Amino acid sequence: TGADLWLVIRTMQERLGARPVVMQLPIGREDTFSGIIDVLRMKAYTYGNDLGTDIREIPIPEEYLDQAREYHEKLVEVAADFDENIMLKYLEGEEPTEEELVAAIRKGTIDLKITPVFLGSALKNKGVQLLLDAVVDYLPSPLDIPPIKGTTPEGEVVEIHPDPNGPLAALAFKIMADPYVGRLTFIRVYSGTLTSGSYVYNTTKGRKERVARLLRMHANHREEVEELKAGDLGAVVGLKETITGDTLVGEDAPRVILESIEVPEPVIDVAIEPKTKADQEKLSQALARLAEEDPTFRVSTHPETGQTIISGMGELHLEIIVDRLKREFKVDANVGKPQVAYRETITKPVDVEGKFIRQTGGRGQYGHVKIKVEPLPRGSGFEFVNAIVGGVIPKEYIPAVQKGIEEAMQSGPLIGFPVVDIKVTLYDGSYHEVDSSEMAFKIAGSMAIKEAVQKGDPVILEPIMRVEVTTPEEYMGDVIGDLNARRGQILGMEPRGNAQVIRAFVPLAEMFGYATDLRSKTQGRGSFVMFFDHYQEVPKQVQEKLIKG
Amino acid sequence: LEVIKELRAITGLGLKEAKDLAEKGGPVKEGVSKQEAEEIKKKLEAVGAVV
Amino acid sequence: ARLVGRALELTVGFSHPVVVEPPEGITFEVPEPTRVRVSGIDKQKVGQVAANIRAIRKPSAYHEKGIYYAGEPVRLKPGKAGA
Amino acid sequence: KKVVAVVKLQLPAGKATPAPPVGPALGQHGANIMEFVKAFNAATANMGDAIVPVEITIYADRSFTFVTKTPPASYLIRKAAGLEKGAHKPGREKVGRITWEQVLEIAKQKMPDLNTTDLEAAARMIAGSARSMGVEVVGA
Amino acid sequence: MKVRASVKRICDKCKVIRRHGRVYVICENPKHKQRQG
RNA sequence: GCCAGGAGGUUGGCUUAGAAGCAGCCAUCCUUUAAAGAGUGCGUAAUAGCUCACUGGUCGAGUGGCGCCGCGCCGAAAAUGA
Repeated sequence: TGADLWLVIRTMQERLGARPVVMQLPIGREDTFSGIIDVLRMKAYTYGNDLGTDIREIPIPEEYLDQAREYHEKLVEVAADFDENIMLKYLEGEEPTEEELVAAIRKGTIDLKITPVFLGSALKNKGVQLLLDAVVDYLPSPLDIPPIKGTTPEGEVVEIHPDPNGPLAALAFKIMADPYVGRLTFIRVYSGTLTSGSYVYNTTKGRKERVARLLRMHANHREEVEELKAGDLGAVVGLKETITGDTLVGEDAPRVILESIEVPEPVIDVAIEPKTKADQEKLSQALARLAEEDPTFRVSTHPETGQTIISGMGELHLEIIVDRLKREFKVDANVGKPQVAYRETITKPVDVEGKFIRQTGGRGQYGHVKIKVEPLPRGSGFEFVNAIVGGVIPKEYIPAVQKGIEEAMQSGPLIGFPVVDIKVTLYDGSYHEVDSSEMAFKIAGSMAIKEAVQKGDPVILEPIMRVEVTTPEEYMGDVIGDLNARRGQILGMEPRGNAQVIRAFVPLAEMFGYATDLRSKTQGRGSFVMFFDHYQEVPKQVQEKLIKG
Repeated sequence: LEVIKELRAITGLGLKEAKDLAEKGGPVKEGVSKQEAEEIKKKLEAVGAVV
Repeated sequence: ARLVGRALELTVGFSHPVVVEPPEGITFEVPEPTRVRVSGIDKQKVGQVAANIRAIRKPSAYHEKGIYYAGEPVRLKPGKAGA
Repeated sequence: KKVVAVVKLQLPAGKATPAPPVGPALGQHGANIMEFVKAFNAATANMGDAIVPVEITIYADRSFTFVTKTPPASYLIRKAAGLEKGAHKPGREKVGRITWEQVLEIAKQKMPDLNTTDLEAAARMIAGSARSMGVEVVGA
Repeated sequence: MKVRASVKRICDKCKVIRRHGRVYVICENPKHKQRQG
């Protein structure tokens, strides 16, 4: 209900912006379809009956024929801007028959500059033979296809000629779990040849690799082949290692290389915690079948505490692979919202008093610490000073005790979470040569610090971030809306590549995952990137339900 | 040389009516816009409208 | 919206066709099935029955679809709001 | 074939980014705002740059003709009062030095703008704005 | 915010009327709908 | 109720990623005048923009606000049937 021509040929250059050019005409509107009167060979084809076994070409009953003229005449005009016959031939007025016609249009078609909208229908078997034939008439093969960028075993370029004779240059791509035989990969050769009785050589992670069987998955059945043409494609039975998109050479081939870098970066990130982790390993080897056959996602273990992070592009992406979960693997889990990479701090410096001057009688090991401290603005770094008041505790009594600070740092006093953006500054202390020691002063440090954090004004910061939202403008308004409505402040205004891109301070804990949103507003045009700046406090009170313990 | 450069409407759209050549135009001035004077009427061309 | 027979036959989002038969004090008219006119004589039956047409279908809501005598659509954000 | 699309804007010498409204009004004009920041820097070589409204005209086909105006008063008072940029709370704090004195020159060299089409009237508009911009217009 | 013993106007679309009984509060945005209950 | 401007320094200062009368804080000048407010609400990411105060007309006889004394109105939902 909404048959067209018009609105379509509009919604080409009002979505991207490119000269289309059409090559036929739909007889009537919705459910008022017969066939197509082509403005190419200039004829009204149709079926009458829906199918295509009692078709016809039945005389165009005037109606739109005349109209077609204007439409059809467009044809000629276009070929006056690419050809070398049809400038002067649009000038002349002569009839351009399918001699240079098909050549001009094929030229433009493989030139990436033409959109000969053929259509038809479907259940309404319209456009079957129409686009079968149109596809032969203008949709090309490896003749016009340019050398698919690949690289050399030293670092230079070459051409991936069809060349059925020479250099055995190869690529595969599609790792597929087939039942009848097994791991099958779908492949495009590129150069040389290959027999269903040969080896090759994996030219990423080496293996001369027996090619067992060459074949083609074909309609209702399957056609097997004993050889495969250079430029043609196929499927291969064999190959146990190999990856999705790894450089390939043959036996005869001298260990060359391939390119096609590609980027399947992750955007939506949600973390996992199963039943009692009794299935974690099953799902890890699952990720061997997964982050490899379709390397899409990342299995980046928690760069901090206990909870593996599993990141990926899209969202339902993650969902379909979490559906692969409770079927083949049949494992139960809890894909929680990620915790919080955590580091505390303070705002006030204090003259704290730390101790460890303890013995008994006949074994020294003292540890006194009259320390002073001071922090630092959020996201600047961490250093310190000496504060020697004459060299009171020299030699071995410097780095280990400082490590006392560190070993009081790996477990921040409130809930055992780190501290950064600081700048210490001790000043006084005591000891005794044979009656003090290394680790003694280490725990001097640890202790001193522990009170120098617990009784010194507590506060934690939450992992702040930066981001580039690549987007149009309608939803520049929308996105900035919910962007500020995610607790933080943007900061970033520049008219980028195609449209406009907003730079944004965001908080992660309240900025987590925007792709699902990004598409919700912007339909699906241009996303965002996870930068890291540092961390800021959570409005002094949000952390009250969070100090739950 | 004028239709594939100045005239936006390609080479067969502005001169759609090249069936009987019916098109004139092209502005000009004195001092500044002497780019459209004789460098579009000096390069072996011929539009005798004003300057 | 059709002037078939003498009266209203129209679909406005619904599947089942909406039929409306004219009472006395009015005559019917449908030019192009995307705009309709009645020609009658009673300011009571004018607005009562015409707002009964605006009751044949509720207007706009978020964007714009339905019946307006000549009214107007006000937008209420669709790509978010409800979350 | 644009029938008159003469379009002005707000651009100082040296800031060439032909984005809207340069795009939908002068982009469909093919005017050189690149040549703007270049040659406009020439006719205005007093400090190289200054905020001045451009204006490019298209003529039935594609003829070009750009026109210009004047800088903002919040610069005429600034780099002549000792008020480096701002002052905060323009009434309580009297920092600068434009008294009843140099205001004669400042108001002088700007004529084809303001509002009063003369110089003996809105010079009090001048005398007040200096306060609005946090400067002492002390008596003399 | 329908129904409450006090009822007031914020913008000039907001107004008060009598009909079939008690007080009624209206506005252009009918989000400002009340009653005296 | 209508046509019409509803301006300019000014995007006031300032902060601010930007803050244009309009998020906000500090905040009073005058000008082409019949008339425009360092601007009333709306609006934009912030401009742009609807705006109203101002003012002239069109036009024809009243009009809008405040303080007061009475009566009614709501605020008002229970367990047998009134």
